[PDB]
Amino acid sequence: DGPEKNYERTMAILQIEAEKAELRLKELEVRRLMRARGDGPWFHYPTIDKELIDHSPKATPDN
Amino acid sequence: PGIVELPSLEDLKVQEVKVSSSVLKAAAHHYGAQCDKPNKEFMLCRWEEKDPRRCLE
Repeated sequence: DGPEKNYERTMAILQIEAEKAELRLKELEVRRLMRARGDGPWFHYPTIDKELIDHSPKATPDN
Repeated sequence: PGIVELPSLEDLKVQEVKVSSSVLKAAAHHYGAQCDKPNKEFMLCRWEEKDPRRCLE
């Protein structure tokens, strides 16, 4: 292989590996924020579904 | 937390219907027909307000 092909093939390799490296660092920060604040799709632990509530008038009024 | 607001003892005075349950039982069917309107207004208030203090009148 000529030097140019290896050289530009190297840059293509470096671009892929640098983009992957940045994403790995951004995922760690997103995970830290989502776990601490709970405002994201991850670490979203279930709560009781409000559709299980019965809103019909009851036997007694105060409720 | 705040103060539970309560009506005064003078707001809670009304002439009572001091007859026994067998008397209420005997008249209940005709009582249901005759006194339906104030009765059903009061029950609507109770299930809507969910508060006895809001339906005293």
